[PDB]
Amino acid sequence: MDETGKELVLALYDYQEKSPAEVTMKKGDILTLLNSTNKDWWKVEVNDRQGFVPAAYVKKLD
Repeated sequence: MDETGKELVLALYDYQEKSPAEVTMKKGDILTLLNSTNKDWWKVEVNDRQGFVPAAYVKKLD
């Protein structure tokens, strides 16, 4: 209804993208979940950058 996926996830830990395919996120922020069907790298949209983050770093608000 806005992008390919929502679900909402909560950043537990602060994450600095180590690659341009990753995203920089600060814990406490609520991100949009674009992909959670991947076992390792989830896709989230934060600020204006929608890329990958570690599944173990974000929590399901869903």
